[PDB]
Amino acid sequence: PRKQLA
Amino acid sequence: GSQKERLLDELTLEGVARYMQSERCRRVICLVGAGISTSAGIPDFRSPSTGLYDNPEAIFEISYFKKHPEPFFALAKELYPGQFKPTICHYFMRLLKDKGLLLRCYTQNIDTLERIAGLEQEDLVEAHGTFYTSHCVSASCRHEYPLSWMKEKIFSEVTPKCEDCQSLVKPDIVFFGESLPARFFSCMQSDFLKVDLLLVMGTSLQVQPFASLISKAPLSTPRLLINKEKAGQSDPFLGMIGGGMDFDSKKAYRDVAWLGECDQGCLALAELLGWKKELEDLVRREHASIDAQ
Ligand SMILES: NC(=O)c1ccc[n+]([C@@H]2O[C@H](COP(=O)([O-])OP(=O)(O)OC[C@H]3O[C@@H](n4cnc5c(N)ncnc54)[C@H](O)[C@@H]3O)[C@@H](O)[C@H]2O)c1
Ligand SMILES: *C(=O)CCCCCCCCCCCCC
Ligand SMILES: [Zn+2]
Repeated sequence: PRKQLA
Repeated sequence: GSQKERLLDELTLEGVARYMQSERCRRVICLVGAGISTSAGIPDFRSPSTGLYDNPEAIFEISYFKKHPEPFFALAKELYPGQFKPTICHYFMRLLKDKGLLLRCYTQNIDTLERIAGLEQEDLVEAHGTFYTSHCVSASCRHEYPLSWMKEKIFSEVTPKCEDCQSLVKPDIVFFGESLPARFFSCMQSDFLKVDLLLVMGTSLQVQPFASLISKAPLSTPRLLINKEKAGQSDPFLGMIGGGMDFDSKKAYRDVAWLGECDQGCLALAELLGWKKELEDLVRREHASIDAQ
């Protein structure tokens, strides 16, 4: 998984 | 094992202080974010007044960095503080290390205050990277550059370019869209097997996968949140389709919430633990030392 606002 | 048993005598700061004084509690993990460096002059995103978000995530997406890197280096000049002084919370994590209680600090922050406060590499999973080092983007070069050099270029207002190959030189942070460092996954693999207390400070727990780290603790690991707002509670809608924070229901058994400034909250915890004088002296001695040099 990659960085993400969530 | 995955069973829900209550280890705190009560769901309070004092409960957590007693628990930390006990034998069961040997191995602490801190999870931290921008809230622990707000009082060090570095704005977070989500705070209404002084938060970056409105004073927007494009400037931290890779695909936008990839195209236009100038706005981010311009922002970093803006927010590059005049001096690097860690906060009471940073030094609280220091005391933990020094008492051999700190297993790891997992941080979203890229500001290096954890290292300045004297957390070592071993102690630190910088999940979103850091400004401490910088590298060339050219895979054949990958020359490494320190923060002193990076600062000279950001303050010079020239886009940093590698002196060997003239590629863009990138501060070493994980932008949104990019994959986290490998050491994050492999540390989490091992650390959450053996954590006795989960301490969570100055984070909204909105950035994944870093936020999902709280659900990796064993189900009976206490979790203390020091923050201006509750965070990490399961959403009523996204939950509809686990291991979120429960401070309040009748099914609360191990999650505590102290709501206020981290600096006050950590100072409160330290006092319960009889570390207050030790904390005052450290912060004061370290800040004076920073002022001298
Ligand atoms: N210091 C930095 O490195 C920095 C600063 C801003 C944003 N970011 C990046 O953006 C994301 C932000 O995630 P985040 O959750 O850390 O920030 P956020 O703004 O998303 O969440 C901050 C949380 O801390 C609280 N808070 C702020 N100041 C506080 C204080 N003094 N005392 C107590 N609580 C306080 C806020 O109310 C909020 O709950 C991360 O990926 C991070 O890398 C980093
Ligand atoms: C992922 O979260 C991207 C991280 C960038 C957000 C923080 C902005 C950087 C501000 C710090 C300035 C320099 C500090 C050494
Ligand atoms: Zn290069």
